[PDB]
Amino acid sequence: PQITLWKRPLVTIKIGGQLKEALLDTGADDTVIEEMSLPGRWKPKMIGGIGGFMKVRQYDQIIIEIAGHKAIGTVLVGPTPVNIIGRNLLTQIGATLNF
Amino acid sequence: PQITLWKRPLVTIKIGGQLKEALLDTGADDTVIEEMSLPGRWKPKMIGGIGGFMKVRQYDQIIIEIAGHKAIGTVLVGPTPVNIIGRNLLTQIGATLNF
Ligand SMILES: CC(C)CN(C[C@@H](O)[C@H](Cc1ccccc1)NC(=O)O[C@H]1CO[C@H]2OCC[C@H]21)S(=O)(=O)c1ccc(N)cc1
Ligand SMILES: [Cl-]
Ligand SMILES: [Cl-]
Ligand SMILES: [Cl-]
Repeated sequence: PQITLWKRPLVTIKIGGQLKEALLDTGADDTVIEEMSLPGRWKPKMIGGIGGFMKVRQYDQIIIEIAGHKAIGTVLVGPTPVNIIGRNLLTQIGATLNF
Repeated sequence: PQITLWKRPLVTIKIGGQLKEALLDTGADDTVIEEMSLPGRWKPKMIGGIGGFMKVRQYDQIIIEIAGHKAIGTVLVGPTPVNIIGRNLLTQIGATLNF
């Protein structure tokens, strides 16, 4: 698809068996999802942005379906106000910015 | 161009006669640049990011070149960790997300 940017670029994702809405975010290095359980090991991380930093849990090798396209990678989980699909998974679905 | 996302999508911008680096950020509603002098009056604005809220100065109808494309629109100025080009100006340069 081609997604214009008049509105926030939100898509449906499936993660951990759950359907969620998420923002396709070229400014995010990594994917950050609201608090939820994920299987396996995790380690703490701090991510910084507008407003300062947020503490998250980093889960590796998590499969996400993003608008119907499967991808695997690191997912950070924390009290983000918006689910964000970052570059680490955008690359995997072949996403590009075009102008 | 067609910009892939294996690295940060950084571009050169020109604002107030100065060249700066900025991140093309589809997850940003607004364009936010580090402290600098701009002409005219400004208005208050609060934006919310990953670490919480941030006060900024809102300047309207500012001339800015983004990767060689001319835009004229709102620029928020504040203590952001990186200059970010948000959807308000990405739409002006005709940018879309594609996969
Ligand atoms: C600021 C960027 C360098 C990094 N951010 C991604 C960015 O797209 C956020 C993504 C975002 C979006 C909504 C809420 C929190 C974070 N947008 C953002 O802060 O935009 C602000 C300016 O326009 C406004 O519109 C959205 C809030 C305002 S971030 O959310 O802090 C972040 C940083 C690191 C990772 N791995 C993941 C996300
Ligand atoms: Cl990854
Ligand atoms: Cl590629
Ligand atoms: Cl604008």
